Amino acid sequence: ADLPAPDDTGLQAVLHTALSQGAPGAMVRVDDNGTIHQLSEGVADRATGRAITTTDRFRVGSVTKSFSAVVLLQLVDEGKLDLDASVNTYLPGLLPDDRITVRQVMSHRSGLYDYTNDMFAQTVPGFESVRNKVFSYQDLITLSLKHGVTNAPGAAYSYSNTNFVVAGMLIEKLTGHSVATEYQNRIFTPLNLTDTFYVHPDTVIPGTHANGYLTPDEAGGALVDSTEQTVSWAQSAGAVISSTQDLDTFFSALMSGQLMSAAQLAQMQQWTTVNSTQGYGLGLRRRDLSCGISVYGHTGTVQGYYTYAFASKDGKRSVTALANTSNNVNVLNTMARTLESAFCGKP
Ligand SMILES: *C(=O)[C@@H](NC(=O)/C(=N\OC)c1csc(N)n1)[C@@H]1N=C(C(=O)O)C(=C)CS1
Repeated sequence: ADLPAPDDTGLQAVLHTALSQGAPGAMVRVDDNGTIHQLSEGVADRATGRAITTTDRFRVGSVTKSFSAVVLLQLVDEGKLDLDASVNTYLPGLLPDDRITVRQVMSHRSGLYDYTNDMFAQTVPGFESVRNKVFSYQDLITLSLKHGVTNAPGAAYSYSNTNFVVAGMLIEKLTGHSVATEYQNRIFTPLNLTDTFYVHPDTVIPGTHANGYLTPDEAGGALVDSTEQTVSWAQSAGAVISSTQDLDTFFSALMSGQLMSAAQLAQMQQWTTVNSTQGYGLGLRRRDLSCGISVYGHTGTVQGYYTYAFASKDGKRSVTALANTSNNVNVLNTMARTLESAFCGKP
């Protein structure tokens, strides 16, 4: 049915709170079926003092998985990929088990160890070690394969970045084009997303952007500017750059059925249980809100940025919130509240 009115004061309180908890800046945009809501507080660059705004560009991290999933599902629509075929069928000798399918990799049921557990054990030293490095898809898979699988094929949900590194490799193999070209042609261009880029391995964010600040592991540590990095450790799992308006457009288009066939969208929303209030389909998350409504989209965490991009079942209302800091669980939990205010409204 019709959603309650978004609560702008509640949203203001959420942003203000994230600022009191360590986030230099924070903002949220709500596209409510043609009526826009925009709020922001804090700075985009804590050194120069520039204010953050809802037009600022940022790194979306893991939200990138929805972009990748959309490309793969279109490939299914075209007859080039079968979700239930072995990953080894399309990429011979890649994985140690032929029973792991494309569907399992897309929904995090493959058992592949997540190599970031090795890279970022120590947050700051980990970021300094990989920020300027360029990795191939093979490099990452091989890092994952040094460890055994964590469960039998399809047996259980376990989030792993590796799954979407494999996703990127699949896209390039089946199409013969880089993933950048694929995103541009199938998603960016058609949707006219002018603030959305996949520039890997470039370290600059084009145009006006919010800088990201990595919180150190030690309490009271000085913030580290993490804005410029290759994001080569994530690639098809988390290197997309976008804006609130573009992510709002992308998720509203996805949910209203404009990015693929109805048959594939239903496949994408085939939920594996994550916990009591969350689900994961094919590169898509479901969050159950307190007022009894569910939102669809994805979260993203990459050094210096926390992103929440969700939309209603029909795509009529979409929301993108962003705080420019990471490795701060208080800011992470607080920002999730923009969802309650935006979709559930005034308590
Ligand atoms: C997506 O963004 C990805 N995030 C990471 O790999 C993380 N660090 O990257 C520098 C990360 C995981 S949780 C955290 N505080 N940092 C995946 N996305 C999430 C998410 O928070 O949305 C995960 C829970 C799994 S890893």
